Amino acid sequence: KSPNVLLQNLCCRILGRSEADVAQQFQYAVRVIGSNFAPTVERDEFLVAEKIKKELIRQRREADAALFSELHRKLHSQGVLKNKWSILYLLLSLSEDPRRQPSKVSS
Amino acid sequence: LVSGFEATINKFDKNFSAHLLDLLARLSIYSGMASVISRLDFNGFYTERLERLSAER
Amino acid sequence: AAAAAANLNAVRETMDVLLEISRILNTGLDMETLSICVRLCEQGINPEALSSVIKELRKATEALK
Amino acid sequence: RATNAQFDSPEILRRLDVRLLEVSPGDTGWDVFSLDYHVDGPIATVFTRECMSHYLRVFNF
Repeated sequence: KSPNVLLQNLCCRILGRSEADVAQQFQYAVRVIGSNFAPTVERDEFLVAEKIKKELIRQRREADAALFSELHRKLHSQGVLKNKWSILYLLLSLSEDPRRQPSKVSS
Repeated sequence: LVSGFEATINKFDKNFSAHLLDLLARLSIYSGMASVISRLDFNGFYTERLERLSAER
Repeated sequence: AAAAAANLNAVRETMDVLLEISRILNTGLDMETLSICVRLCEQGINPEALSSVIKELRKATEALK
Repeated sequence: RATNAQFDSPEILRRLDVRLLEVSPGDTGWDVFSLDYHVDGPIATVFTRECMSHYLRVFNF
């Protein structure tokens, strides 16, 4: 679909606020994305994968550093995503540290 | 005077301080050799007159 | 059809894998938001910009809370 | 230099150097501080990298 309504879908996913209920936030999203729209990073998933491993080692979720080794091959195996480096660089930036806690559910 | 002395001294002082901070930054990446910056700032004066302004994308 | 559902199968796999990655990394985004992020990544998008947008919108859900 | 360990051999004082561990939001500095007791030479065969990786978990604990 068109990217303008997609940037609107982001701001109504995060907030409970419409494009009319706030107009500054949705204006600010168009301000930030549309000046540097195309990525400045190229395909370097390998380096960021070895930091996701290293991040799950620091939390002692050491089975999930080896579960991610299956998942990172699965992500390339499907191949329906245009940039595989971007989404991992996004999820790694939003990471948090409990203190050393290991919590598991799924799979 | 105040325009044949003072304005030129002010201009010199600005350029010398700005370039000095740029040198001390452009040398700190290189790796000892940072002991010149250590010895030069023995009081702790002029140890933060510039840091690079950060931005993403 | 079937080949139109096999691609629906091959997209349902990667949206489950990225969900597993989202929960073991303890991010804020859920399954529904992740699809907006994946569509943006089909368009071609800078993560250094997208992360600042997500850290701007969430700041105004911690100010209007 | 402050404590009484400057009379030690020069080799072991070289083998230590701290290694940082990667930053995350909400990560405090006590969790990311670990010595690295790196070694090269023929003496590396007894003290391999896998051994050092298992020592750092002890040091962290």
